[PDB]
Amino acid sequence: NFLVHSS
Amino acid sequence: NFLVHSS
Repeated sequence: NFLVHSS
Repeated sequence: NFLVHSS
């Protein structure tokens, strides 16, 4: 499993 | 901002 968030 | 989670 992989999660990325960028803002 | 930056967030990563791998499992």
